Amino acid sequence: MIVSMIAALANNRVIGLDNKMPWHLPAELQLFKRATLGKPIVMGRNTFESIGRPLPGRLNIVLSRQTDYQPEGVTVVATLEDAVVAAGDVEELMIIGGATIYNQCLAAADRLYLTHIELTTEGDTWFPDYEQYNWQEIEHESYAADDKNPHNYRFSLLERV
Ligand SMILES: NC(=O)C1=CN([C@@H]2O[C@H](COP(=O)(O)OP(=O)(O)OC[C@H]3O[C@@H](n4cnc5c(N)ncnc54)[C@H](OP(=O)(O)O)[C@@H]3O)[C@@H](O)[C@H]2O)C=CC1
Ligand SMILES: CN(Cc1cnc2nc(N)nc(N)c2n1)c1ccc(C(=O)N[C@@H](CCC(=O)O)C(=O)O)cc1
Repeated sequence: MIVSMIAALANNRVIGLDNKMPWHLPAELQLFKRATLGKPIVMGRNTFESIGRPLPGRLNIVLSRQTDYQPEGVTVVATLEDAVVAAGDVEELMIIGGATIYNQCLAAADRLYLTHIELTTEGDTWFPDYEQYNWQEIEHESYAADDKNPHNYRFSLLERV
């Protein structure tokens, strides 16, 4: 099983503000969907609340230590190890956030699916400093701003070296 993390970063690795993402960029969610459909997705409790529903076409695994926390349509696990057990023998597990989960799983990640957005915005959550490790890019895509998406963004799939 490949352990992958997927995130969208504005400048200075900002990923979140006030439990939402501080930009309007609907097409980027389509990128997220293409990259995660058919795979188990593992997330922290705040990220689940931010999404607001189980996502279709994916096994939704949510981390919480709250013993009575049990949203419909997701599997709640109390440890990372248990998340990995729920994911089963699949090709690739996708960690979809948020900061605390990214922090705990970075050292173990085989791939990062990063979208970089050309935007300086204030944050209260940041992606980890992945650049402390070595990576090679194995896929990439560029997306210039258009009438529905006001910022340039690009995709980079990194593999740990
Ligand atoms: N730009 C992007 O790509 C993304 C941005 N985001 C943003 O990230 C932010 C959310 O990140 P953050 O606040 O760090 O929260 P998370 O989504 O990482 O949720 C953290 C919660 O998960 C639970 N938890 C964490 N680690 C463990 C563990 N090892 N075992 C069991 N439970 C655990 C705890 O919940 P409990 O207290 O219930 O135990 C904890 O408070 C939001 O602003 C969101 O919009 C999120 C995803 C993608
Ligand atoms: C807040 N959030 C988390 C989120 C958003 N963008 C990301 N973007 C990247 N690149 N990586 C992430 N981990 C990521 N996570 C959300 C919110 C909504 C939907 C959502 O409704 N997505 C639909 C597609 C969009 C839609 O249905 O309107 C899907 O099927 O994946 C997903 C993630």
